[PDB]
Amino acid sequence: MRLLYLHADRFEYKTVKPALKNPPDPPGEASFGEALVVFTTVEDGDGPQTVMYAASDIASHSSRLKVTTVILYPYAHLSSRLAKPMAAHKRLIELEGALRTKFPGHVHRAPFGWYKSFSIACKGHPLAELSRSFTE
Amino acid sequence: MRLLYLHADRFEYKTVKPALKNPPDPPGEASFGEALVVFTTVEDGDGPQTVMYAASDIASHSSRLKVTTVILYPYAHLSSRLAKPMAAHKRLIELEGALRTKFPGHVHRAPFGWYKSFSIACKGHPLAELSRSFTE
Ligand SMILES: C[C@@H](O)[C@H](N)C(=O)N[C@H]1[C@@H](O)[C@H](n2cnc3c(N)ncnc32)O[C@@H]1CO
Ligand SMILES: C[C@@H](O)[C@H](N)C(=O)N[C@H]1[C@@H](O)[C@H](n2cnc3c(N)ncnc32)O[C@@H]1CO
Repeated sequence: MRLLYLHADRFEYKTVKPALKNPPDPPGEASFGEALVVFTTVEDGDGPQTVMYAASDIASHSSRLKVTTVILYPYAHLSSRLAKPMAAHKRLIELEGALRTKFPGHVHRAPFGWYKSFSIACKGHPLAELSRSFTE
Repeated sequence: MRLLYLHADRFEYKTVKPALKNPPDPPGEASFGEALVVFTTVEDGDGPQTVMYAASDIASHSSRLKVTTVILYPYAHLSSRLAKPMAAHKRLIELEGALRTKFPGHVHRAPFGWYKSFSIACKGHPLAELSRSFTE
């Protein structure tokens, strides 16, 4: 699993065309104020262990940033070893679920399988953009 | 070399704290309308061949998008095999130079070695976000 952590003043997205034949989540749009935006790429081999490490890391990073909103934003582009779409969707659902058992704020998982427009205002402090790898 | 291509309606950045002991480019800020924003991570081993492939690809992608502005935005987070900062800065300078010999529009290379805030409005069409790897 490969993640990009973006500490944002605001974030918004909107689904547009389907990027998969039958996207497993419905279309939609949402916008947020200050949030940790987590671009999430599921890699071949990612399992329950990986999900658990990622969830713990997101929770502790969110806590140090003092954010109360986390966006789990599915992203195809952070790896050249992608999990298949069925497995990836499963892992992202598991990730959202696991995060709620460790983090008390708003957790929003963006729809999987869509092209999306997005806008972000990313903060410029030293911890505002980080990347993480998790494996098992 | 690893690149992320973001077709944006607008982009802006501002340097904040230094991310390196002595950043080799001066601090600054800039903002743009519609542009191809290229997040650029230089990898260990990237040489003139890599620069040339990347430059050609950016030029042809920019042409299909019909954009007339390209932002070369140094980014540490797209690889786990980073080039050292001296080599990386050199390669990004070479990349900007090479791009101008292939692309007729505005080429803006953001300062290397700084933490930056940024804001982007990324388009949602199927070709709006792509990743590329170049090697030699
Ligand atoms: C394109 C851009 O605007 C959008 N943001 C996009 O990247 N969409 C991806 C993910 O939503 C999802 N997807 C498929 N496989 C994976 C995977 N292994 N990991 C994460 N997501 C995946 O399926 C889409 C196309 O494969
Ligand atoms: C942090 C964030 O806001 C900002 N955008 C940042 O990521 N800054 C990076 C790049 O500007 C540059 N840098 C160093 N090595 C490399 C490399 N191999 N490739 C590209 N850039 C590099 O040096 C900074 C810290 O290493």
